[PDB]
Amino acid sequence: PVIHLGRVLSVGDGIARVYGLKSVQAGELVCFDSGVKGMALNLQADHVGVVVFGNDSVIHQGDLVYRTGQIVNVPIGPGTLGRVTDGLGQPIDGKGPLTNVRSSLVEVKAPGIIARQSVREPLFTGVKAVDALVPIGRGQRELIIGDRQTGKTAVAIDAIIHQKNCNEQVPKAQRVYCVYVAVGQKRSTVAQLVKLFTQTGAMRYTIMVSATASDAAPLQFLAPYSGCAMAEYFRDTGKHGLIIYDDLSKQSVAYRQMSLLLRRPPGREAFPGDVFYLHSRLLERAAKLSKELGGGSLTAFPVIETQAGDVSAYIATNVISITDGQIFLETELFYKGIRPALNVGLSVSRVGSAAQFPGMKQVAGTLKLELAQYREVAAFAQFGSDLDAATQYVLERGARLTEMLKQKQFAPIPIERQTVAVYAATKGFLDKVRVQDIVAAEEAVISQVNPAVFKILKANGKITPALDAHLKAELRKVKLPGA
Amino acid sequence: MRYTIMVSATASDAAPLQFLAPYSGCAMAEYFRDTGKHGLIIYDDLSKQSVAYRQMSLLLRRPPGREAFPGDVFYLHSRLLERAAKLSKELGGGSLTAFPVIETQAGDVSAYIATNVISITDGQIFLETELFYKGIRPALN
Amino acid sequence: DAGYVSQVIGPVVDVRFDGELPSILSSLEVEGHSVRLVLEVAQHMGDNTVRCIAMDSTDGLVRGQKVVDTGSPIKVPVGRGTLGRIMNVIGEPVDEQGPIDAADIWSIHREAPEFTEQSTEQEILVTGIKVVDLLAPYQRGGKIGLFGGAGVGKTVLIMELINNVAKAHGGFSVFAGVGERTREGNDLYREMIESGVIKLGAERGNSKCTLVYGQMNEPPGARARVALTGLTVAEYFRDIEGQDVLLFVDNIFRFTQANSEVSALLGRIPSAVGYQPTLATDLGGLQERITTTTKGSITSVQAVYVPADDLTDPAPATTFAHLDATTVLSRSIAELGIYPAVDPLDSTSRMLNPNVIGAEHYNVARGVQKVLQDYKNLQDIIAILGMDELSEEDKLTVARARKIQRFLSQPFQVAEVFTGTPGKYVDLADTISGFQGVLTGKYDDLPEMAFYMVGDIKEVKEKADKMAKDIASRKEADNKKVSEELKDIPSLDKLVSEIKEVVIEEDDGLEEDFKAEALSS
Amino acid sequence: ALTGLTVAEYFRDIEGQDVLLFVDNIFRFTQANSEVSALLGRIPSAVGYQPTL
Amino acid sequence: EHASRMSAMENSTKSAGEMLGKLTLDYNRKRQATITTELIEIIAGASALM
Amino acid sequence: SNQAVKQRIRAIKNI
Ligand SMILES: Nc1ncnc2c1ncn2[C@@H]1O[C@H](COP(=O)(O)OP(=O)(O)OP(=O)(O)O)[C@@H](O)[C@H]1O
Ligand SMILES: Nc1ncnc2c1ncn2[C@@H]1O[C@H](COP(=O)(O)OP(=O)(O)O)[C@@H](O)[C@H]1O
Ligand SMILES: [Mg+2]
Repeated sequence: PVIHLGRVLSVGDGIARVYGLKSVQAGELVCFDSGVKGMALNLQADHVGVVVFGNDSVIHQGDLVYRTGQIVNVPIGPGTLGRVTDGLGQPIDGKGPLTNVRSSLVEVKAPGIIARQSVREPLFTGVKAVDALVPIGRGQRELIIGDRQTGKTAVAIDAIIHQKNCNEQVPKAQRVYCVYVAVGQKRSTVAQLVKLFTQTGAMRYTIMVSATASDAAPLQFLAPYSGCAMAEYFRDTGKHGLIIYDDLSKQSVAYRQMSLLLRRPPGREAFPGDVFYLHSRLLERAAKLSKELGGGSLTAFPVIETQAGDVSAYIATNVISITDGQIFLETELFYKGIRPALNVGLSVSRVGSAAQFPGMKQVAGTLKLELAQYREVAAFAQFGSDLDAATQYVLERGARLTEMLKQKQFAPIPIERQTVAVYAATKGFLDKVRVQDIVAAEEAVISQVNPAVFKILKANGKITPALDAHLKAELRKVKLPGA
Repeated sequence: MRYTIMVSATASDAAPLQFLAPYSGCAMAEYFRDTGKHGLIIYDDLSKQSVAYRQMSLLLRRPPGREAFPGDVFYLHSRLLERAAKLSKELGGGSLTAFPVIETQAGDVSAYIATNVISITDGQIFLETELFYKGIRPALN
Repeated sequence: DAGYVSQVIGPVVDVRFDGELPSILSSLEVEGHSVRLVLEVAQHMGDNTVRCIAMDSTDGLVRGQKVVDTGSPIKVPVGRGTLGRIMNVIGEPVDEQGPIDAADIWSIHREAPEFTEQSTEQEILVTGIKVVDLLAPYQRGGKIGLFGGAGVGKTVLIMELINNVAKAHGGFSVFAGVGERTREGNDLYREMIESGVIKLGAERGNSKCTLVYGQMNEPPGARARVALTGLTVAEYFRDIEGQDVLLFVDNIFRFTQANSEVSALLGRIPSAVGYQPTLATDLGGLQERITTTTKGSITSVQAVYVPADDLTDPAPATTFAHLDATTVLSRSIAELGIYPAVDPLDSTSRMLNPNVIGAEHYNVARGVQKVLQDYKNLQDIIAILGMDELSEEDKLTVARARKIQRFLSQPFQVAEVFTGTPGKYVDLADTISGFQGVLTGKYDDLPEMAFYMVGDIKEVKEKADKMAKDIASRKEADNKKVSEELKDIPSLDKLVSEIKEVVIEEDDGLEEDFKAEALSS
Repeated sequence: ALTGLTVAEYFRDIEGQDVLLFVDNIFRFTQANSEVSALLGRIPSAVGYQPTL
Repeated sequence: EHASRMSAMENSTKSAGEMLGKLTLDYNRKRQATITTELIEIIAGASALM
Repeated sequence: SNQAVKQRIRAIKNI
């Protein structure tokens, strides 16, 4: 085991220039003699540029840099489930070493064309604004793009919390194991999510990869790839994953820091030229594999923060090009009382209704059409010009429908309940109801309607004609507020 | 074609060919001006020529300007367009009429190259795309 | 002899050659790498060093690694042996089906044909899409551009273009997938096994399409050269076999984007929008090869991504001067529900001269554009006031344009899974006959939603009477069906007992699965 | 600002009590590092700010 | 009615010329700031190479 | 964000 040695030439701003280390590979983990790790990124002819995984205060001029022989890797496996790890593998929850785990590379080639199949089975978010209008299949990357505090994290947490509710009812094969990558966030904020996920029970299926704001910029650049490598264990072995990159906007800023300090020339907004390749390398690893490769899937949720609803932003435009769908969250819809604040006119799902619930594929088709008729007639009654009484019908029904899509932040509804709720609003059964108490009318519609009619709609996946009449004959034997 | 010369530096040609083609066509057209006859020089895309000249200057590492164009990019187009003159009677009385073509994007004449050629030329024929869909043709503003 | 790697910065590799540097644009191979890593010489740095872009990832490159010059550019297999196959940027098969037959492999770098061997012939390519074949009709042998931002329907339209003009025509087809989703490249592959365009196995020679795929996970050196690889398969069919060939390129924007990702590492100062300084001439070198020559004809359909619904941006704006038909797709047409979301005014073709398509096609298209432009000048005052003070000359052209707007919408045969309706192929004569009726008031009595997502004008009359029957049939289910049917709806617990319960394991299987993979391999 | 935290961190870590920390103009710490980052030989980030913002 | 709409539609051309005046000052400020921003992005990419 | 302020000058000028 001959070990090549590199002498540090200069170290500043978390970057160390190293003389020697000719044998070192590009993207290879190096080891300083202070104990702090590093990664050789640009191999120049006279020196090596090393980004430092930690605080560069312990590195001096002339320190000895050893190469480890290995490209950067993380422990993957089932032993990472339940644990809070840092930007590259190492657990920070104080529960010992990662047992029952295996070290795999963080920069893997994404699965090509012959390794895919069509995204057909649904991943239920539990957010009925999502599962009706912008539904998400297993193997589909969906952007949650929004403003600074538009509830983007809440949409992502409700996807994780809902999988725990689904994993107790499905067989062992079709269980979704979540990974939440928190990039550049507060450590207090991350600790409120681990506190939520153990109280909910979602921490049994969740990996929490945490690269906080105190961490080095190569630890937050690398944490989406290390969390995707932990998430790709379940995709590669036939199970189903769910990776959430909360603030890929903060990963690009950490990647702009290393690029600007490795002297790479700045592009738009002082960003690296290969920034698009930064996120397209990562998000194209979210795939639905073929049945020759196990049939496993990985569903991605990148989170991008905009500034003033400016989706024309450099990094924002890149990820809208990469991802399939888009969940756009608006600030003025948030304060109008519409929670989650989903811009239905701007939120798409490129997989579409091919990978959604069949019990809502027929019910939410008229939902998004009546909401499309609601949008332009509300722009004209904003002024107060005149009425038509057929314009006022779609302006009144869509106000029930907008009020129907509102949901509690920490409670994710099951798909069977959401379809019944959307049926009671799209089949007119929630007319004769004031527009204000539909947020409280549907608690009656879920409770008073029989708990055994949800089982038939869950098992069939579709309102059969022997159930389409039986539940609309139960949507009349219910007592609604006011009436 | 019995009265027309066509100087064609197309898209696959090198950026020095597209930069020099308005000057090559002007020198062919300056023959008629200098011998008492009358010329009509049309540059299909002056803006395209300035994009080709911005390519050579950024690659020769000359300092970039407002839109990364060279500092003399006004001197690029003025030295070309001031060659369109009406000569005096003791120089034959010949003439050269220029029609530079500048493509704007979303109809703003506040663009760097568009502000330059508006300064150099005498008039402008503004063609508006809103009038183009109204049936007007030529959509002259 | 062989050169050695001297610098690795991202996707840009410097190779030092002691004696006889390779030519610019020539292919180099790094041996000792984990995968086949092909470099392409971009420039001579000067001190016996070339600067190269990699066709794969540079993770694992070492300074001093041996590099072998092939004395040639990147050579890919072209010919009949590639029909029905998926190729790499460097010509490798990625469809898991043997090696490619490779009769006369060809360099992916050549010049544009000439000015002398250009074809000045205009004949209309009938697509079946009635917004296309009316207002911006495509040319059989010309370049077609599909513009639009993210999510307006660039693929849905280029997919409907594949099974409408490439499914039954004389020659071959090439799809160049340039820097897009791998998922939709797999969706395109499996769609063409089912429609018999690509045949697998011993029926492979009867295929009519070649895929060349360079999708978004590939490095910028790879995606910058995939369109040149898809050109080279299409240039063999035009130059050597002398026949017509269709060439579909998904987001030619990604060719310009990939060159800008490596541009600052090649030592170039940035341009106005952060693009490479040679943006118009890198794009111009690619497009000037996609031409109809005196040997054959390449009918090109290129999707062009505009970055923020912005046609002002220089990468779409440079592409506009290269095309013969620029179908511009708009977000405002897509949010209104009209699909294909083609901007009827902004879509421009060179086949829209009256001496090319006749006068009965030119005046209908010029008449539809006039009514749709007048409505947009009235919609400034309709959304404020509300269509009561227009003196019923401008009220008639609002209702005429609203019928024209829905009659440009059409169900696609590839959007049956999306729209939920079977697709319609509208002939060219039925488009001119239909829009001349709405323009001259022949169909004022029909509802404006009877025009929405129909084939032709005989399906508007087939839908308008259907709509009247539908609303006159609403008042019949208000009598019965609430109580005591003929027992086709049984009791609830009857249905709960038919529910076949699954085995919910409650062990997750995981830690014995992981050790089972450990004792394996 | 780091001198002010260190006084507040002693009362939190060693003394073990509740501290009220009032920082006036926290942006000034970012602005002062941006006056310095130009002179440390660093390529400027978006809006002329230090890359390590 | 017509003489109160005349005084109302002259108070709303005043209000749509005062709003248009504040919006052109806001646009000229953004026009100036985006030429300065795109220029600093060009000099920084050039100073990183020279 | 320079087109959102330019499409508002489209609105107020026709109003
Ligand atoms: N549907 C909802 N109903 C009620 N409150 C909600 C809802 N969604 C989010 N909130 C609350 O609104 C606030 C903002 O939500 P959240 O923090 O998830 O947004 P974000 O987009 O992640 O913002 P940040 O920039 O802070 O990450 C939080 O207090 C959250 O609990
Ligand atoms: N012709 C169409 N008919 C119906 N829906 C369409 C059509 N074109 C696009 N869509 C919808 O809009 C989305 C955008 O289409 P896509 O081809 O992915 O656009 P782009 O490639 O320009 O981003 C589709 O996923 C689909 O939901
Ligand atoms: Mg696409």
